[PDB]
Amino acid sequence: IPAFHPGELNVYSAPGDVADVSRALRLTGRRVMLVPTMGALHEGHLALVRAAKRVPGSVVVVSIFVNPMQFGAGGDLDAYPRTPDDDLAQLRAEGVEIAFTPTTAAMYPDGLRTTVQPGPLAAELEGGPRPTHFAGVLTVVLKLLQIVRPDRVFFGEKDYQQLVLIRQLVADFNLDVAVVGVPTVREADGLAMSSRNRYLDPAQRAAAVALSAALTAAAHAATAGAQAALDAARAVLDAAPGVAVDYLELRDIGLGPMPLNGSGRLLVAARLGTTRLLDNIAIEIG
Amino acid sequence: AIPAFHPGELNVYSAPGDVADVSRALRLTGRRVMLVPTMGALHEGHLALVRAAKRVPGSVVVVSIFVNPMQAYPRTPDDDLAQLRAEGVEIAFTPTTAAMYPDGLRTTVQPGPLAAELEGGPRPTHFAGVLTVVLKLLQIVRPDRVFFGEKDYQQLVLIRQLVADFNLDVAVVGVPTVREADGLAMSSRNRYLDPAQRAAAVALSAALTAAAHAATAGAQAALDAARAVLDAAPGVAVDYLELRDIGLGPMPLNGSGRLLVAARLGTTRLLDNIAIEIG
Ligand SMILES: CC(C)(C)[C@@H](O)C(=O)NS(=O)(=O)OC[C@H]1O[C@@H](n2cnc3c(N)ncnc32)[C@H](O)[C@@H]1O
Ligand SMILES: CC(C)(C)[C@@H](O)C(=O)NS(=O)(=O)OC[C@H]1O[C@@H](n2cnc3c(N)ncnc32)[C@H](O)[C@@H]1O
Repeated sequence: IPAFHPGELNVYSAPGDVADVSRALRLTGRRVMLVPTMGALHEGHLALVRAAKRVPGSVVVVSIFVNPMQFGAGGDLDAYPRTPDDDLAQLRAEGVEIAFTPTTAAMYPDGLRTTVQPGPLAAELEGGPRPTHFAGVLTVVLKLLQIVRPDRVFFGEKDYQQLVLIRQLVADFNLDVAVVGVPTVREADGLAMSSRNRYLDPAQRAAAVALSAALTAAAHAATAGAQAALDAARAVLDAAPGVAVDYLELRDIGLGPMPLNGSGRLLVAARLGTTRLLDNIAIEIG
Repeated sequence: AIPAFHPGELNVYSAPGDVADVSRALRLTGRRVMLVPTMGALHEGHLALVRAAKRVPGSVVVVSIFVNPMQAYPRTPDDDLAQLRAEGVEIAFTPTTAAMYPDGLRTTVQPGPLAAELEGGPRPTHFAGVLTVVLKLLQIVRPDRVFFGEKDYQQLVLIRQLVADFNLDVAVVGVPTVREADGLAMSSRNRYLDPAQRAAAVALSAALTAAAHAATAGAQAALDAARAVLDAAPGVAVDYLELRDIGLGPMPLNGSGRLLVAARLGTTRLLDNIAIEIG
């Protein structure tokens, strides 16, 4: 056990350090909350932090780790935004007591050896062109969960497929953690907050409102049925200058091997220049 | 409410949630939870693991009995439970397949490359099944220590890889192989051997022990000694005979290693392995 000062941000890099502190905290009755991130923190991440913080007796651990395993080769890893100074400043301002900032060597001392193989969902949507991406995500989240052993772990609805996959991980491996989904944080015009939004120039930023406009239009059109919802979204995306749609799909809420009934999720991915944006929304049919 | 637990009696649980709750409750009361994963049909080899678990001060012993479809096998539940009662084991965990896999096979563990080697030759998905079910059992029971036999050495090493790679907070304890009077490693498969096969089967252990003593003369002497012993036996189809380092990487020039053999006698496949010190 190393030093933990309450009411202050404590930064630990060694997995053993945070594990020891987490264990000590949990044994004195504090409930440990985990918020996994890759840093470059914005208000969307802070929504998860605040959700963690309101759990009574909670101590909040925010992990910051840009996980190489979930990146495909081709510059994405090097290009991921890194603003560590701002990140830690934001955590202090939010009254977070623990930041976990491990090294790549500490997380992957043996390279890729034992890993998590996700179910068939990982091959679809985001995983279509990136068939190893979610194995990266599930592997690192499993490790983080084992290191920190939180009572609850927090994920954004922003990455809805990721959230679904984490619930599968938790169910399928009998993990003793509650997964808390947190609603998507949006800019004033509807644009879902993302560390990638910084790559939109003013014109592309203008056009990007089309993703959330399309989804919200769909959600209201859905009283008229699925075809109406999808065609409303398509019309909006089609009206938008320089938006190239990768996919627009309406699925059951579990995204799994079940047909759409009363409750669905509409998911979109689109490119604005080289920037790929995602958004999704709850859809109720009829 | 925590499920009923009767100290000093064998308490049997089939629901994962029940064993999980009892385990958590017990650890809070100052017990150290010991897990011994098995597939039932228990013999003295399995009981050696039980006895290792039992001697830890403060122990409560959890023996799981579960035939993992992912990795007909003998099934004697009444008899198994009686053996555990006779050993003073307080918890048996006996889940159904549906309880262990309520959503079928979905998220699984993918082992590292060692899983494709040795036993993974004939059964390239076997260790994925093993690591998946062991990970689940570890998360359900959350033991302080988990016990595995040196009998399945490759399994044991792979479980150490699992634990290190996923940052699992459990100590893995390897338990020495229990052997019949002539050296044959104990296994439920031994009873399938006919008299001539059973007599020939002694060559696996004889070959390994000969090798371990021949090892003062170096690695090649150790291997040649083992091959000679196996070559003296009729009807023993050697699948592999390999000297590796203790983590089953390539054998160093000197130091500690493991010699592993597998062979087929008729339709029965037998395994054995032994510690080797080179020079
Ligand atoms: C292995 C990790 C799970 C750490 C990685 O894959 C990851 O997603 N990293 S992340 O830094 O991009 O996001 C961290 C968490 O913040 C969530 N998040 C992001 N933007 C928003 C938003 N606008 N509103 C609500 N929630 C949001 C996101 O869904 C995720 O759960
Ligand atoms: C997923 C499981 C780990 C439950 C499964 O793969 C398995 O190995 N099941 S098992 O019933 O075949 O073995 C249970 C345990 O007993 C151990 N074992 C068996 N025979 C001996 C022996 N003769 N001497 C010492 N130890 C022995 C074996 O290595 C394993 O750790």
